[PDB]
Amino acid sequence: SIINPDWNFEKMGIGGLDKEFSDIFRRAFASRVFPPEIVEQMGCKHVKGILLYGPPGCGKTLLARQIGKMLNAREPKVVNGPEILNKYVGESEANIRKLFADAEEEQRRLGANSGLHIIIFDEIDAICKQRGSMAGSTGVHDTVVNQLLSKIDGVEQLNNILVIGMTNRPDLIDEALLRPGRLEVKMEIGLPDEKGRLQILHIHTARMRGHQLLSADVDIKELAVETKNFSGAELEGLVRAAQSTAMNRHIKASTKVEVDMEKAESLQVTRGDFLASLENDIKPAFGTNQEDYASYIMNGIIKWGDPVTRVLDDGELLVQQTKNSDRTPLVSVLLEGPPHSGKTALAAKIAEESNFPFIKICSPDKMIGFSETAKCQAMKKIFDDAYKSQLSCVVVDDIERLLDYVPIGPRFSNLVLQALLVLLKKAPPQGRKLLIIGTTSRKDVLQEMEMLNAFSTTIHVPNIATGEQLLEALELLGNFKDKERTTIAQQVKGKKVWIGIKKLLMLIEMSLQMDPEYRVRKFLALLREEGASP
Amino acid sequence: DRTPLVSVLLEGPPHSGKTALAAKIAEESNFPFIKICSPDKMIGFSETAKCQAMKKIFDDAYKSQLSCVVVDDIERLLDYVPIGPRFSNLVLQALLVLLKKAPPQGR
Ligand SMILES: Nc1ncnc2c1ncn2[C@@H]1O[C@H](COP(=O)(O)OP(=O)(O)OP(=O)(O)O)[C@@H](O)[C@H]1O
Ligand SMILES: Nc1ncnc2c1ncn2[C@@H]1O[C@H](COP(=O)(O)OP(=O)(O)O)[C@@H](O)[C@H]1O
Ligand SMILES: [Mg+2]
Ligand SMILES: [Mg+2]
Repeated sequence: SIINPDWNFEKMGIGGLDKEFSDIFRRAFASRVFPPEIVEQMGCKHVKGILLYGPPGCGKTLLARQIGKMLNAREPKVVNGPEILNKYVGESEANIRKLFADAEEEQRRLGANSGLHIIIFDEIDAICKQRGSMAGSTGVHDTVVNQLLSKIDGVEQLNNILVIGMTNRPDLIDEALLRPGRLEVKMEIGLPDEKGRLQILHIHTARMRGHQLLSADVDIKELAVETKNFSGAELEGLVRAAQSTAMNRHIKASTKVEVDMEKAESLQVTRGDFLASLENDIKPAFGTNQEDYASYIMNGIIKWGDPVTRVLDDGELLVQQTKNSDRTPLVSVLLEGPPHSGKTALAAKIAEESNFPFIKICSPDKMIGFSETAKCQAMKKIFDDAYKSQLSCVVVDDIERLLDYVPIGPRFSNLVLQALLVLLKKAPPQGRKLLIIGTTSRKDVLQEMEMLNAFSTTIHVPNIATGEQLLEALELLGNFKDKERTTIAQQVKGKKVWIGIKKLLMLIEMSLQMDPEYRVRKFLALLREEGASP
Repeated sequence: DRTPLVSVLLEGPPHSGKTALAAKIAEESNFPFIKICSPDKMIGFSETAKCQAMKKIFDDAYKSQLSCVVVDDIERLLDYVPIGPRFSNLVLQALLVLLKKAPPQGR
């Protein structure tokens, strides 16, 4: 026998993955546990590989090494994908050839009695005549993946190998590498849920518990419910950062204060270090990024009147609809209005008030000088990342700039438009939700390009349209010392005021650059000059 | 016997439920080869990639004694946009040529 029928995978390594082990062992490797006599009598061949895909750094290689060890196999021969590639002619294939040598010789001298060799790959998608389909010129020869296939299953047969491959993008894997007789069993390693984030944390902090270095203050259930969508590597980094910060705190404190030796030896880390590191040190990749909001909502949100509440309530209703309904797992919306009316800030607030696990903002500020194909790739990557969580919220910052629209011509890029139009109507995998919020300042152009037929709703962000609203906004913004405000109220009673909030901030700040005498007249003149009406 | 190739086009207003009816008609035929070629899985491809993909999906249907292929959202395959107009000539030509090519004898 090679293992007891029920196997075992816990406390020695792998954390939150326990169903995965049973599934893989019941599906594929059932031919190496049955009694050998019946296996020989039946006359069946064993599987010759498996494939594992999923997020990056979620615990794939550990499972590979464990499965290799538990079969009573020789030491694994790891190798990395992009490393076997050379500019010389006919040298990217000698590298592939130079990995099956020992197995070949051992099968040569000893036939049908050898052991097993595991040849774990990594980033197996680098060598594939399929990445060239996507826009660009990268043919990767297409001879490399004809020298690997011809060795696994060719005119000469090997019966003492087991190839395990891992990849991050399952959609660029060549089709000729998944037929029966070759890599022929797929499997997914998803993100860890609550129980996994508990087990991994328990595993990674046993040593410090053994010597009682950890204080009794810290719990683990609290830290297993705050970390949402963390991957295991992130948890390990969190523990390490907590250790380091506690160490630095203790050294600094005991150095500054000549404490007695009792606490000097004691190196308790407490819980404050944990929360400090969690909130200041580690930044997840598949979770909320609480830092960039401060770069968009720069001056809070002021309630100058009625419309703000209406907009926020509509956003709440759409969020609620997408959260708790079936038969409709994809929802869209579009915010539009006159320029400088504050459309981005409201979108950011609506997204933030949802409390979703995964929030992302795709704006053109980070695509300066990009060619259009790069923009398409970036958008596709963001959406792909968003597809890997139970709930999500993706914002598109400015749709008129993504297309490079210019009134002369008109001119724009077709590729981005078509990619967006296709992506707005693609449902996620079964059982997962999504929500998309747009933004723009030219509704008519999008209406003309047949783009307003893909969105599902629309919201209007009105502008300051009366003197009373301007007066209330100024009062809440707290300027002009309430005495010049009486003259301002007298002057702005006309009610023919059409100005944006951001422009209002700019005008107030500009007018505040003179002495108390001419400030009011300067501000009134500036407002009157820019007083264009619909 | 004197007509080994047929075609049909479903048309109507938007949001009318055309793809569902096409799929339901296809699934109710009991043909041994049944494929679908939609633009939902070609995001970011250039024109030549689309041509090669369509040609590949069509080539297989000539290796089976029966088949039924479906082409979905012809408008999005050609990259149409009312401004201009603009579109991909090469894909249109490939489609116009593939719509009138009978399979090898018998099929
Ligand atoms: N009620 C409010 N609504 C929106 N923005 C507000 C409000 N109160 C204050 N602000 C401030 O107004 C600014 C919002 O301007 P924002 O960048 O959203 O303009 P915009 O109309 O999207 O710009 P552009 O059209 O040039 O892209 C931020 O400073 C925000 O703090
Ligand atoms: N389920 C898990 N339990 C404990 N540690 C894990 C788990 N998954 C990943 N890790 C940690 O992640 C690291 C290995 O990452 P790995 O899975 O090799 O990334 P990749 O999939 O990119 O190869 C190890 O240091 C290990 O401690
Ligand atoms: Mg804007
Ligand atoms: Mg359709």
